[PDB]
Amino acid sequence: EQYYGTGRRKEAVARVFLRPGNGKVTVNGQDFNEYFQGLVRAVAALEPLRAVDALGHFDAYITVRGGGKSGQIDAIKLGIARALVQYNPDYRAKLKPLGFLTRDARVVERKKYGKHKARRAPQYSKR
Amino acid sequence: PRSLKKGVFVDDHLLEKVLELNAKGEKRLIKTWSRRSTIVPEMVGHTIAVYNGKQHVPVYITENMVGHKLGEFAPTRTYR
Amino acid sequence: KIRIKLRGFDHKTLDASAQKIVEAARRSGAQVSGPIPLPTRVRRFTVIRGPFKHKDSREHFELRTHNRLVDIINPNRKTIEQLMTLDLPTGVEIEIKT
Amino acid sequence: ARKALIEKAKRTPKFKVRAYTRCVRCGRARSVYRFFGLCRICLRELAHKGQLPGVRKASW
Amino acid sequence: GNKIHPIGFRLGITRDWESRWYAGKKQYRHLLLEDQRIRGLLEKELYSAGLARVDIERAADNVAVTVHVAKPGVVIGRGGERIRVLREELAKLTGKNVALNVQEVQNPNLSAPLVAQRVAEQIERRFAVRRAIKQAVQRVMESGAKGAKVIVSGRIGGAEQARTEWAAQGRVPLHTLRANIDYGFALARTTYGVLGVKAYIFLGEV
Amino acid sequence: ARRRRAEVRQLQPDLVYGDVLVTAFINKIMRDGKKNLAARIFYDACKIIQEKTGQEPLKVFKQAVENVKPRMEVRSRRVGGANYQVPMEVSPRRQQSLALRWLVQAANQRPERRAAVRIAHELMDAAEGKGGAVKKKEDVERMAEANRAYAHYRW
Amino acid sequence: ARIAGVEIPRNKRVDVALTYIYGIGKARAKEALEKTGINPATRVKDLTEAEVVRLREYVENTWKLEGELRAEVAANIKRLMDIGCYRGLRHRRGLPVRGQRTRTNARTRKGPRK
Amino acid sequence: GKGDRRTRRGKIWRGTYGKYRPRK
RNA sequence: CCGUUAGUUGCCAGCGGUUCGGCCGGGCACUCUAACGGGACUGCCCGCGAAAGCGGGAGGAAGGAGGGGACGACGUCUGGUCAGCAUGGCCCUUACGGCCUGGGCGACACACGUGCUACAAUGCCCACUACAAAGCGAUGCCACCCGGCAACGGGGAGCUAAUCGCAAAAAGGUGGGCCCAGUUCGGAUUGGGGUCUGCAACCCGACCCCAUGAAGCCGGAAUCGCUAGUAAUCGCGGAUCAGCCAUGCCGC
Repeated sequence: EQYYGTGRRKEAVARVFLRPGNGKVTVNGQDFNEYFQGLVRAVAALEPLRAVDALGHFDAYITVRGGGKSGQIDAIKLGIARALVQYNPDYRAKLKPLGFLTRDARVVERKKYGKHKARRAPQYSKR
Repeated sequence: PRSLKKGVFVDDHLLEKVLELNAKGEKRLIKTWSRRSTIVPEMVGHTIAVYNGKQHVPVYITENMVGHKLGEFAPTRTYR
Repeated sequence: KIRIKLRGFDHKTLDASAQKIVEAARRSGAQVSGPIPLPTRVRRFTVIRGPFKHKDSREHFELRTHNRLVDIINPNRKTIEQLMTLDLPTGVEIEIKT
Repeated sequence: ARKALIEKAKRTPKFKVRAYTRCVRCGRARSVYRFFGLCRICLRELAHKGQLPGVRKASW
Repeated sequence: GNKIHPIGFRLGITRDWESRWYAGKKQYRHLLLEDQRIRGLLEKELYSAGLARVDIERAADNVAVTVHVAKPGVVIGRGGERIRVLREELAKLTGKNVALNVQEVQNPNLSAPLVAQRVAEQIERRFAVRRAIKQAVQRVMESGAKGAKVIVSGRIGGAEQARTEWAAQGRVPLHTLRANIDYGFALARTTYGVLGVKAYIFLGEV
Repeated sequence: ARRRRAEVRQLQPDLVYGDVLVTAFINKIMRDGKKNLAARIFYDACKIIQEKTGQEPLKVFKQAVENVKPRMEVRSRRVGGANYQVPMEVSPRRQQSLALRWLVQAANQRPERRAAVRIAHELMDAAEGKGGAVKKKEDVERMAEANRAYAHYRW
Repeated sequence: ARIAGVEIPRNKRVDVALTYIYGIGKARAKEALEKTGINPATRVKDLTEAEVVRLREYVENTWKLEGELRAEVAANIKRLMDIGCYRGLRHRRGLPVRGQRTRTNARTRKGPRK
Repeated sequence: GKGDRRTRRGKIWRGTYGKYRPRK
């Protein structure tokens, strides 16, 4: 009667919560492609639905925000998937492949002894 | 002319002297120091020593050019 | 109802403090209100390691504030002495309000 | 040892315009913030020792 | 010509904040300020009994002050005279007196700093400095230790031309951030100028 | 690679065609990251496809591809007191990647005033057999090989 | 519309018009487009005199710019250049009045490389 | 650009609001 | 990557009030968060192998030393280190030392260094639209309304600082202006208004607005940065700080 799935990564938090319903999605407010403005980004928070089909039988409510659009969108995606985990806790040959596994670990790391872009040491000149 | 600013502000540092002394007339150059001023009114037509950094050149001010940030009325470098 | 703040340096000072106060005032107040932490605040600083010209020898460290907001309900008299004179740490201070 | 200029404290801003910053330890009025009031060095070095309260080395 | 500070190596590991206290914004600074006036006029007057370290603690308005040496005699003074002009004089630098906290240690062989001040002053007196580190080390680790790694730098007790010298017994992985060790350096009086010394005794760790 | 291939990282298909070719290509259109406007022009261009040309985007993308993707070309060898220009079978992997880029670029060359316009223009012309990109291709091609005698040298 | 310096505005709104005149354009087109009262959307190709005269007129006494811009610019720059001022000092040669530093980098006024 | 100073890019960079961005 | 402790931040995964902003109550598990220990020891299945260990596969939060930090061993260079502090010696002193009034280290025919912004329409212009982040704020950040072409000027509320002052994150989204010129680009320098730390701001400041708007339509021989969340690009804060030429450094 309820399946929660959390997806977050790179400082963007998309907490996805699904429960028996249809095909609506409250992005901590509005709906899917409403919030993902002309964002081809939309489709990102529904792949975990494509997983074992049907994008019209479940009520979608999400607490998502932070970093920004994309990051949060995807986070939303992996989350939905986890909701799938809850629902059918025997979905390997579907939830792993086009599946998921952990956040991501790849955020604009750090600048140290200069060079900003952590690699971008000031270029040379003409000697 | 020259007001514009009023009273002829001079950052006190140069205003105090400008005033009252403006009584017995002049005597010229009163080797100014805090040119941070925005010269003004009565300051029209007089002489003061503008610290060009290491010298006290004598400057004489005139009508339409009086009221403006003191500094830029006494140079401070030397190229070509 | 009493509010409190033990802002500390050491990550054992806030421990001895909140510990003695929430567990000992557990025979007095409303048994206390759990030493709610607070996102320990951080202040970083970097500086040249190779004295004089060397836009590269530096490195850094930091100073910060760890925060413990204990708190006890039911101003039940007795509490005032299961912490107010039965304390034990050293690297923080007794901030009490209501 | 720049003794003659250890006047930094008689303040006499005499026009705020003069009283100036400084490092309590190794003097150096160059880079002398506040909370520390030290030369990046007198500073960072004595800190190094550590008899400079809590503050601890960075990592991440 | 680098290698990080044998204490920074220690921080949250082996050895920490001698002056133990907190504060925060707009005050910690001066707080410590008076602290150095302290340790300074401190070690200054009493380098006498060859002190060794000063831990000025603050859990409240007082200023702990447990300094350490291994010379108790002249330390407290025949009876307790010493600790008197001392703890009293104290107020002089910012009032809020403190109980003059005298801490004496067990064996100057584990005390690298001290031994350094030692063979150092020796070199003052003027003599075989290489010998000096050789044996100084020798015993310093010897009378129990896990290694005595010592070094001396600048003006090799002679030669118009300055130089370096060193020697060690056992182990002293200054590296292994966690090595729990004791590090010290001594000033260098000799009319050569400043010719510093350093020695590090490895304090186990396993 | 100091000894190991250092693999060809794989891309997740299109977010409008579930296709690898799409994705790679849009990255090529792209810049400053702007996955957005990237995919954008990708699309509007696709609009040129369906509209300006009944025929489908799938078939046009593919045909343009078959056209611009290279085949045999040259690099030289400094093996015997000299470097001779020798040709070789322009590996698939690359063939793709760069006939790809290539296209995108020559497309950049194109006239119009709108990016989707360019993409269109060329992609179509290519699919067909008419244009800067693929033509430049033929060039690298037959051009390369002139150094035929050299070829047998092996790359 | 023929105004002052015959700054006729093509397929552009009013604002985009003035900006084409002496000391006009950005910031200038806004004030002009406001007074003359016209949709900045207009491409500019039919400005009926009936409406052009209104903005064209008032755009004389208090506006110049045009065969007058030099006035406040030529007369105002003549004073400081006649007195021991400073505003004109930077221009007393060929460097940058606004700033700047001199010695190195300042061909903008000095002229070409030498 | 960021030096256009006046309009968009201009204040964007200046860090200034004013005649091109109310204080909110 | 997982359970352990706990919940004024965060949940509702289950409501009830809903003022429906999580406003009120309530639930501590989930997201949050400091803290704890467990988690590939080439350990197991398949290759290879005398061995180390590399190679295939599943398991999953992930190995193949998880991506990122700190750690730079022996010497080289007599490298750098006069004015960082320390220092041996040397010289010094009515002064090579002290304070003050101004200049000046920001003088330019020129060369080279590191960055800024730029030639634009896969852009500029305008209006409306959609979300961090690690930091910062007391005599300080500064609430909304009044003066506001503008810089700013006032009243003035808050915190007392995961709840209060900084903050408007921008590129992204939708329509609207422009249709490819030296242009709405570009914004020099000289066109104007003001904001402000400071007395004073000539020289020797930051800023808003008025007029002016130059060179440039990706730059020779040549020379640079960068293995993936990285390259590129877009932003927020930070110490020095009554103003600051910070387009520089740092962190995100």
